[PDB]
Amino acid sequence: QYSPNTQQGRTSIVHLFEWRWVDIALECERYLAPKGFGGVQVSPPNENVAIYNPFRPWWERYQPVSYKLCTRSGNEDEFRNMVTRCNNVGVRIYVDAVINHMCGNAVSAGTSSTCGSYFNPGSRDFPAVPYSGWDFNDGKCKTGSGDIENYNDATQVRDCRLTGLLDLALEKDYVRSKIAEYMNHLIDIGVAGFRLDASKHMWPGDIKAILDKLHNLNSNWFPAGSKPFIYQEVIDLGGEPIKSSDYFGNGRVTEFKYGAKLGTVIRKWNGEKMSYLKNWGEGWGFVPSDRALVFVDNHDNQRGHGAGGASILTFWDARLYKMAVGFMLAHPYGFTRVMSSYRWPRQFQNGNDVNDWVGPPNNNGVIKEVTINPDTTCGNDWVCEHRWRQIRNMVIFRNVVDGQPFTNWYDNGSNQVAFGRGNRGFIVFNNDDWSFSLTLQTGLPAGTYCDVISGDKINGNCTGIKIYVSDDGKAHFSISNSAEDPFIAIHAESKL
Ligand SMILES: O=C(/C=C/c1ccc(O)c(O)c1)N[C@@H](Cc1ccc(O)cc1)C(=O)NCCCOc1c(-c2ccc(O)c(O)c2)oc2cc(O)cc(O)c2c1=O
Ligand SMILES: *[C@@H]1O[C@H](CO)[C@@H](O)[C@H](O)[C@H]1NC(C)=O
Ligand SMILES: [Ca+2]
Ligand SMILES: [Cl-]
Repeated sequence: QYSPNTQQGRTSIVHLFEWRWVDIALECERYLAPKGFGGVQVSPPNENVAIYNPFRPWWERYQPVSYKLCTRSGNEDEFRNMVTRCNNVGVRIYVDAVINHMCGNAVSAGTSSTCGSYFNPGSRDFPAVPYSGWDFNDGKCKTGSGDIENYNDATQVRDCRLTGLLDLALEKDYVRSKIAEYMNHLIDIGVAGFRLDASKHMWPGDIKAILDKLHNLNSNWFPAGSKPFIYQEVIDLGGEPIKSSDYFGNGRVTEFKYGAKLGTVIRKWNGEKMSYLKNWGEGWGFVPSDRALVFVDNHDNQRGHGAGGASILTFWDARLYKMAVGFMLAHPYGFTRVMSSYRWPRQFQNGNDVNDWVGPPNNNGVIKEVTINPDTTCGNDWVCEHRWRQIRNMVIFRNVVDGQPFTNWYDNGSNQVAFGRGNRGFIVFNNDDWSFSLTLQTGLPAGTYCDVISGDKINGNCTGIKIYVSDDGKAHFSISNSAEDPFIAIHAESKL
């Protein structure tokens, strides 16, 4: 459950948040395969509540109505077509599995669902599964409200309703079996693994019992005996009894401390600075690298009041964001996920975004296609961070340097830092308010290297900055604090 099942030499996944299946299939073929991406995290592919007040928010997809593969992203045939096409070009699909709960307990009964299935939250009836009142934790939860009230009580966090979401009785074999039926449908279609949503709200042993029912990956594409990659969304910032280490026997865990601390460092909050990153990793209190799924932002916390609050860097902070993503992609800790977002009309009032609910770009609720512009950016309000040169080229950097040790660290005691990855790559950052002009030991063979942040190696030439490495491994780097991107990265495949 710990290995991503990507092709060898592909080292990241991208979250194509709220993309339609047909667009992901095209993206696999036209971009993700040639540019070296390992795979895609898809939005929940199972039927959810259609919420009209407010209008079709992104978070309606975290309120299941059934396990039918029928959503605003597409139907089952479209989902299978995407998985097949992506696997055929060596790009994997990871499903966001929403298995702790069904929908909010106060949602009105009827057929306001993405496939038109009937459901009745008040009577606990989800006949398209089917689930009934016997399948929820109403009787087990001990709180006065029936909801989670106190995170210092690890029992209620698991047995009670997360903000009113009907909480499935995951101890029951019937419920475990319905969830496994859904997940095995997906595995047998060709999915490579799963994000387990809301894992802090599930007992480690109930997750384990579900995972014990799962198939090995589809043997038309994967070697015999391949296990699905499992990454559990456990929000653990310290200071609560539940620790993400309780989940290590099941799979990897999301390390939310990663982006929270990287954001505070790059924003220079509370006296933090990039020179402190020399011991980045477990020395900062993080989970072991081989259990970490890391990221700068995710779909919830890029809206500013998730895990990390206001420290989280996002595409709205483009210059600092590219630097944070670049640091992450260069550094060996963890398995990396890149976010790919849509734009929305962010409107802060008293420090909070009143439009944080807005769903993906749409015409009357129908998600818009992803259009590709001639400069390789996207239209229709899709941000496509994964197509930004500075991010895509760092996804490639991470592939090129895979397995190489962290070495040749330099810092100026402030915010000018650099490090290498064995003899295969080197990266230099200037986050101080002055210039960074210095000769550094790079660990690389002598030659001329293209900076892949300011440009590309194309037709045996560099389109941006060129770096000259001497016989001693040293090279001169100059980065003004006014540069478009105040970091430079070079690697073995950017050498002329
Ligand atoms: O803001 C949201 C949704 C956020 C959200 C959705 C999926 C996630 O994986 C996630 O991490 C956050 N939802 C809105 C509106 C809402 C939706 C449903 C509901 O029952 C109540 C309200 C909201 O304001 N939610 C309250 C704050 C966010 O509280 C939620 C968390 C959450 C946040 C921080 C934590 O430390 C934690 O343990 C859980 O996880 C969810 C998981 C879900 O599967 C579905 C949810 O509705 C939620 C969810 O509401
Ligand atoms: C590189 O650029 C130079 C100058 O534009 C050009 O003469 C040369 O043909 C290009 N390609 C190679 C492989 O040198
Ligand atoms: Ca639960
Ligand atoms: Cl996540």
